[PDB]
Amino acid sequence: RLVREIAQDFKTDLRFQSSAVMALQEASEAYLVALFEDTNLCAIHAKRVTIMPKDIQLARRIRGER
DNA sequence: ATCGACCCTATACGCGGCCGCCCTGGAGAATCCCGGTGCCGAGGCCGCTCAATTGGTCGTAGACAGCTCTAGCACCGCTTAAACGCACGTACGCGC
Repeated sequence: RLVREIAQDFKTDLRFQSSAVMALQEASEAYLVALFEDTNLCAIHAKRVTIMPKDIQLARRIRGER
């Protein structure tokens, strides 16, 4: 349902193959798991154990995602 | 034998001197601007030629309509796995 909302803002009256949604979910979760790996490394580097929004922002800054 | 007076010493204070801490002017580099100079790369013109242009023919990918058949959407109900909220407290964030 979330992806349907995002697509409605791009083009109206769209249908999705069930395999298209599953592929979107696969790449999304893999991106988020990998991001939390980099996020956890940043938090440990700051002599901390708890992840914080500054850790994710630092990770995406190093990746070049602005 | 005892009391008063005098001298000596210890102590307290009194203020003076010295030190440490807290607030402003000014000195000196390092930077920006500026007018003179000067030089070498930019911008321009010259002329050559090869790539763009043009006119033309042949063919096929593609536009288009027609038909069909998968699968994407809608709906619904039952179960329950999972999600939400609240309570507690301990160990982790962070400030020193």
